[PDB]
Amino acid sequence: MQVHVIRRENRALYAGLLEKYFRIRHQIYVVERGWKELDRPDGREIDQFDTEDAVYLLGVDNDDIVAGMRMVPTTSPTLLSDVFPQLALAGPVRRPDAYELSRIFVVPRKRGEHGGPRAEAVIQAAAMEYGLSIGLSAFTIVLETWWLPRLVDQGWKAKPLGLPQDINGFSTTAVIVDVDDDAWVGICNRRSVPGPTLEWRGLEAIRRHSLP
Ligand SMILES: CC(C)(COP(=O)(O)OP(=O)(O)OC[C@H]1O[C@@H](n2cnc3c(N)ncnc32)[C@H](O)[C@@H]1OP(=O)(O)O)[C@@H](O)C(=O)NCCC(=O)NCCS
Ligand SMILES: Nc1ncnc2c1ncn2[C@@H]1O[C@H](CSCC[C@H](NC(=O)/C=C/C2C=CC(O)C=C2)C(=O)O)[C@@H](O)[C@H]1O
Repeated sequence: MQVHVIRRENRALYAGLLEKYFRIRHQIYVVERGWKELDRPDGREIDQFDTEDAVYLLGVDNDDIVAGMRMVPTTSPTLLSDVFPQLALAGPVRRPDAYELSRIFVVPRKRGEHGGPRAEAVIQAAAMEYGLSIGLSAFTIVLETWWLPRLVDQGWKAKPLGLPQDINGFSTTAVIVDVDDDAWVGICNRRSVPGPTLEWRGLEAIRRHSLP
């Protein structure tokens, strides 16, 4: 899988893939998960946090989107700040060095064991790769509570920001995850991800830091 960084500065280069992306999200979230609340008239699954400040990581395999991740700066409106503030006791995280992760998916074809590293593992490793590249110290996540043992198992250190709550019938919690060398090297080692997978097409102006 090839993981493309898509952001404000190179969005123009990815118009076609982004069109396909918002459609895939309809299938994954509205159709498969049955999250009818996210349905929209034109059939795209796009919400209030799909803005120019968002960063997408899109995994592409044999011309198809097979995995995805959305990242929103915590200085911008987030799911935590604007939709689920009650999940963080002290208040929303609003830090220049923290991003909120959302809309993680792998298409059915790439779930579980196939070729080498699991797509699930590659997209999450790519998230940490991005964070380390731009010098983030944390990722926030509003997530279903079944993620918690998975985050432990892949080597991440996720601290809860509050108590779990039932949202839309299911237990949900907000966490803050450390972004550091161990977080990335950890998943890579535990999941057989061969280090860097990110593409930075048209992003030559953006400085990043050497990966460990
Ligand atoms: C979450 C996801 C990336 C996991 O992919 P994967 O780990 O490669 O493969 P699977 O889907 O088989 O999931 C493996 C395990 O994760 C857990 N899991 C995955 N989806 C789950 C759900 N909706 N509810 C509860 N547990 C779930 C289960 O323990 C599952 O094993 P089991 O079904 O044998 O019990 C994938 O299922 C997906 O893309 N789902 C739709 C998007 C989504 O729900 N994302 C979170 C909200 S943004
Ligand atoms: N705009 C939105 N308004 C209102 N509601 C919304 C909006 N959007 C989504 N909901 C709803 O949020 C609920 C709880 S789930 C919390 C949000 C969820 N993200 C993760 O799980 C991240 C995992 C994750 C990410 C990275 C990882 O590495 C591991 C797990 C998501 O992006 O949909 C669901 O019932 C949705 O219907």
